[PDB]
Amino acid sequence: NDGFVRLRGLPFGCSKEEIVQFFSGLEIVPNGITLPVDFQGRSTGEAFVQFASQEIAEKALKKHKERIGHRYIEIFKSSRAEVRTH
Ligand SMILES: [Cl-]
Ligand SMILES: [Cl-]
Ligand SMILES: [Cl-]
Ligand code: NA
Repeated sequence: NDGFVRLRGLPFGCSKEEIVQFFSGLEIVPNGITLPVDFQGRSTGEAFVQFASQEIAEKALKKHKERIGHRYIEIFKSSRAEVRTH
Protein backbone atom coordinates (compact mmCIF):
# COMPACT_ATOMS: atom_id res chain seq x y z
CA ASN A 1 0.00 0.00 0.00
CA ASP A 2 2.21 2.87 -1.38
CA GLY A 3 -0.78 5.32 -0.91
CA PHE A 4 0.64 8.39 -2.75
CA VAL A 5 -1.36 10.98 -4.77
CA ARG A 6 -0.27 14.15 -6.54
CA LEU A 7 -2.33 17.37 -6.39
CA ARG A 8 -2.44 20.24 -8.80
CA GLY A 9 -4.34 23.56 -8.61
CA LEU A 10 -3.90 24.27 -4.89
CA PRO A 11 -4.19 27.99 -4.05
CA PHE A 12 -0.86 29.79 -3.81
CA GLY A 13 0.18 29.49 -0.14
CA CYS A 14 -2.48 26.77 0.56
CA SER A 15 -1.91 25.47 4.07
CA LYS A 16 -1.57 21.85 5.32
CA GLU A 17 -4.69 22.56 7.51
CA GLU A 18 -6.71 23.14 4.32
CA ILE A 19 -5.32 20.03 2.55
CA VAL A 20 -5.92 17.67 5.50
CA GLN A 21 -9.51 18.92 5.98
CA PHE A 22 -10.10 18.64 2.21
CA PHE A 23 -9.32 14.92 2.76
CA SER A 24 -11.27 14.70 6.06
CA GLY A 25 -11.60 11.03 7.24
CA LEU A 26 -8.87 9.78 4.87
CA GLU A 27 -5.83 9.10 7.05
CA ILE A 28 -2.64 10.92 6.01
CA VAL A 29 0.60 9.65 7.51
CA PRO A 30 2.72 11.97 9.69
CA ASN A 31 4.37 14.66 7.51
CA GLY A 32 2.41 12.99 4.66
CA ILE A 33 1.88 16.28 2.72
CA THR A 34 4.95 17.30 0.70
CA LEU A 35 4.78 20.95 -0.48
CA PRO A 36 7.03 22.65 -3.04
CA VAL A 37 9.30 25.25 -1.36
CA ASP A 38 9.81 26.70 -4.89
CA PHE A 39 7.72 29.30 -6.78
CA GLN A 40 6.74 27.38 -10.00
CA GLY A 41 5.47 24.38 -7.90
CA ARG A 42 3.60 26.78 -5.61
CA SER A 43 2.14 28.60 -8.69
CA THR A 44 1.02 25.22 -10.21
CA GLY A 45 -0.38 24.39 -6.77
CA GLU A 46 1.42 20.99 -6.66
CA ALA A 47 1.67 18.75 -3.64
CA PHE A 48 2.08 15.09 -2.88
CA VAL A 49 -0.01 13.36 -0.22
CA GLN A 50 0.84 10.03 1.35
CA PHE A 51 -2.23 8.25 2.77
CA ALA A 52 -1.91 5.43 5.30
CA SER A 53 -2.79 2.77 2.62
CA GLN A 54 -3.44 2.48 -1.17
CA GLU A 55 -7.11 1.65 -0.26
CA ILE A 56 -7.33 5.12 1.43
CA ALA A 57 -5.48 6.79 -1.52
CA GLU A 58 -8.00 5.18 -3.95
CA LYS A 59 -10.83 6.91 -2.03
CA ALA A 60 -8.86 10.25 -2.15
CA LEU A 61 -8.74 9.99 -5.97
CA LYS A 62 -12.60 10.41 -6.03
CA LYS A 63 -12.33 14.03 -4.65
CA HIS A 64 -10.98 15.23 -8.05
CA LYS A 65 -12.29 18.84 -8.72
CA GLU A 66 -13.65 19.43 -5.20
CA ARG A 67 -12.64 22.93 -4.06
CA ILE A 68 -10.32 24.64 -1.60
CA GLY A 69 -11.74 28.18 -1.58
CA HIS A 70 -12.09 29.29 -5.22
CA ARG A 71 -9.80 26.56 -6.68
CA TYR A 72 -10.76 23.19 -8.16
CA ILE A 73 -8.17 20.67 -6.89
CA GLU A 74 -6.90 18.08 -9.44
CA ILE A 75 -5.90 14.67 -8.03
CA PHE A 76 -3.66 12.15 -9.75
CA LYS A 77 -2.23 8.71 -8.94
CA SER A 78 1.43 8.95 -7.77
CA SER A 79 4.20 6.81 -6.09
CA ARG A 80 7.05 6.98 -3.47
CA ALA A 81 9.52 7.13 -6.43
CA GLU A 82 7.80 10.23 -7.86
CA VAL A 83 7.71 12.08 -4.45
CA ARG A 84 11.49 11.51 -3.91
CA THR A 85 12.53 12.30 -7.55
CA HIS A 86 10.19 15.04 -8.93
CL1 LIG B 1 3.72 22.94 7.79
CL1 LIG C 1 7.68 31.38 -3.19
CL1 LIG D 1 -16.69 20.61 -4.40
NA1 NA E 1 1.79 11.35 -10.38
